[PDB]
Amino acid sequence: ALLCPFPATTPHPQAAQLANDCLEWTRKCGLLPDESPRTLDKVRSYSALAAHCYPDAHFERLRAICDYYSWLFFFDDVCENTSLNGAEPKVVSSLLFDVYGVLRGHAPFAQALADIWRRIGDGCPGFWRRRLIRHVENYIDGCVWEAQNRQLDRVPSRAVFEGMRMHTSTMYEFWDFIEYAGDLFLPDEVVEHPLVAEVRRAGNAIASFANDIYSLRKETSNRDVHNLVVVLMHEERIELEAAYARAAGIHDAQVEHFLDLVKHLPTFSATIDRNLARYVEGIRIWIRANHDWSIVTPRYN
Amino acid sequence: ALLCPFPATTPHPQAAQLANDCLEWTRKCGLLPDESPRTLDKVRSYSALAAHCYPDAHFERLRAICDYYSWLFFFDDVCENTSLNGAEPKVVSSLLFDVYGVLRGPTAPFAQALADIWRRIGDGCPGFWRRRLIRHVENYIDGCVWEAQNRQLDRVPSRAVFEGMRMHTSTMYEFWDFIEYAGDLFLPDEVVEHPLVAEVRRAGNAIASFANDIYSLRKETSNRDVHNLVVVLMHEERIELEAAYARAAGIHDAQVEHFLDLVKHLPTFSATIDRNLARYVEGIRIWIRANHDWSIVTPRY
Ligand SMILES: [Mg+2]
Ligand SMILES: [Mg+2]
Ligand SMILES: [Mg+2]
Ligand SMILES: [Mg+2]
Ligand SMILES: [Mg+2]
Ligand SMILES: [Mg+2]
Repeated sequence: ALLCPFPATTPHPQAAQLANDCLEWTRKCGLLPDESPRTLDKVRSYSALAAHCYPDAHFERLRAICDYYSWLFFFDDVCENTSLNGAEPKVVSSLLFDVYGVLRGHAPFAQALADIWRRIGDGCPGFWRRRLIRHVENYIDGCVWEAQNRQLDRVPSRAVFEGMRMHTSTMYEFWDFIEYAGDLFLPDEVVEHPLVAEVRRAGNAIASFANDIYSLRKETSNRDVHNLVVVLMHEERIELEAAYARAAGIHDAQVEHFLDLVKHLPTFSATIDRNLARYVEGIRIWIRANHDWSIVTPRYN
Repeated sequence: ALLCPFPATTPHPQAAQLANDCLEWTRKCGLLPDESPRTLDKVRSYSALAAHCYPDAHFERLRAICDYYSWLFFFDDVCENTSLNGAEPKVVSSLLFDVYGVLRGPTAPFAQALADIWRRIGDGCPGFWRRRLIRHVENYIDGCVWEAQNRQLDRVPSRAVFEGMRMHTSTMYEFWDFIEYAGDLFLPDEVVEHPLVAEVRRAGNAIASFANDIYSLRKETSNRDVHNLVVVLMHEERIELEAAYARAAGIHDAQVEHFLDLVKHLPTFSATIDRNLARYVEGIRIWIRANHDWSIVTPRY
């Protein structure tokens, strides 16, 4: 039902082993809420997503990303539930900063994140580490804002939600990981160039709004409001199906916008231009992978 | 210092009478905190800004816009002081929604004065434009409640989150809306929401807002406020003030160059719409230069 003009890509050749190793790591780190087939299948699903998003990565880099996918799904759920079940924003803030603090210098999640970070950190330069950390700090701010909305029993206005969703989605982190997974790093002058930044935002919006459309049933069952469809219903005073259609239109316009923008990328140098082209291709791969996965993942379905 | 590539324009020829009339309206409505000459000169200065920002508007439209400039300065200051002096976000939210609720109809000096402005503006605009303005007001309210959140939590927001929220707290999207009202030429939703046009609107918002942060830093820090690009840079990048001014100027200048490029590739819609879009973009240019010339000399900063 959504515009997805990007072709599918063969997943990483070691996808099966990746899922097995990742599941064992999540268990050993104590991150599984239970050992039901539903829970284990979800972890296997996240690992399938990772293997389709970064199909050309060296195995051990993909393994670290894969661990982060599962770690983040679980910890974001913990932080969401903390807020949904009535915690003050200060408590949500303390939880996030306490766990993510290991990126600069605590229950199951701090130690497990430190383990991921030790492996990723060894394969990346400082300027990229600061870039990822900033995107994490952006996400934390976005999550504390969500917690404030819940404390105030508020549905955010659409323009503000769409902006903040770019942070809560963590997709900027997963663009960062395109560089890590390919071992091809872009200088700040490139990713911060306003045209490239708008490409990154558009791809974020495509993936995040697709997630919203497909994750709507789960989030509404959870009494959560941070979903483009719910936000559209409240702002425009429309019913669910009409809001789905508006959300799809917004998604599709971002797709068209992305495709236009990437035809007019700024130029820097033969080497940087080639790395930027691989980075943008990585975003295209991620978008299609996310699209196909969202339709079938048991997390939403 | 800051890049301003947009030539200046003569102000509205009735600028002097406009300032006199606006001051008398501001006094009659009871919005003046006191009758000192520096308070009165602030109103005169904001009316001078209005007369430079919409120099071709019919006088009665410019007059309503002018009353809103001064109304907004005073009321935004009341909301800032409410939060700076310890109010919980819910109190800030209630103050804002109670006063701005009159944009939807009759429901305090500020609410009555806003209703008077809105009665006049509404008589000269279609419904879709009124909803657009009201939505941008609601975005700004969300932005202000978020600032109150940060102050309650003693948080300096990370830069990317601040820059996105600053687009709403600046109210510049409302003043782009007023370009349509001032010229009595209204763009359909499909045009202003087109992602390329939206990015033009955002870039212009950033140019004006980040210039305002740079020039309005000395007074915002004497107010114990952190919602300023320069301060946000110091905390995020761990740099000293002059370095942060330099970074902020570079970010401003990159948005300017981005804007200059984007407006050469506007989408086409129809004969009349394209003509009106060209006037709208030119209005943003006029506004940006008018704001630049005024910010350097205004008593407010
Ligand atoms: Mg979430
Ligand atoms: Mg979630
Ligand atoms: Mg979701
Ligand atoms: Mg303000
Ligand atoms: Mg202010
Ligand atoms: Mg300011």
